[PDB]
Amino acid sequence: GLAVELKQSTAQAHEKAEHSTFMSDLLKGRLGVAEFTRLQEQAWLFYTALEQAVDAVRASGFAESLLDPALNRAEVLARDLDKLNGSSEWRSRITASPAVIDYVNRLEEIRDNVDGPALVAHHYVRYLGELSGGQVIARMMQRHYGVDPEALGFYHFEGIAKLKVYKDEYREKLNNLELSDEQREHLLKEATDAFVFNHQVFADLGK
Ligand code: HEM
Ligand code: NA
Repeated sequence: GLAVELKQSTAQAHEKAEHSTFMSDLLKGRLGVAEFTRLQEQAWLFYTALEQAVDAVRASGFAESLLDPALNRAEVLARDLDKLNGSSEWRSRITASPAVIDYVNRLEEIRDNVDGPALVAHHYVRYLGELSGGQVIARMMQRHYGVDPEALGFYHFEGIAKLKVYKDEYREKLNNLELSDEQREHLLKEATDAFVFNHQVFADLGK
């Protein structure tokens, strides 16, 4: 089933992602709110690009049940960032890192070419990752740095009653998505590429 193959084909990359210098330092309480904020600003840029690609691919009729609009993060993130930065000025001030530029370019390609299987891979990497682990990151931002949970709405999914039931449903949706052999190989390749993009974002953030 595709869910298991996605997990297994990216397991090594997931492990590298848990041990990136920036993300490891952040979660162990060795950085600070400033660094968490920089993370969230870059995330806002790529979630914005991701959600345009989602919208396009959903509109095309591909993977519609998987592409649940309750997952959308960009607007919630912007409200977090308003709280973290003290105003809405950051929107006009932030600049994409080179890795974020590259990720945003790929997401815009996926959007404009309506690359459904690519989009689903990036959807899995982002949303199932935040569904799974985002609770932990949020708890640690609060515990290590005193971030108010009002600035942690990104890690809370309001439209989702029960996360464990949700993740099971999501995996089952992956398992039922009708794909040609070539579309499936592309989806799996793209999931690897999504982690590499993520790894380069964290790399830039630690530099
Ligand atoms: C930032 C880059 C990360 C990405 C893109 C990401 C992505 C993912 C994905 C896609 C899954 C689902 C695996 C599956 O069941 O198919 C997952 C699970 C998980 N993630 Fe990550 N992850 C990242 C970082 C982290 C970090 C730093 C931690 C440690 C706090 C973490 C903790 C976990 C744990 C414990 C699970 C197991 C399932 C669960 O907790 O419900 N992740 N992640
Ligand atoms: Na291209």
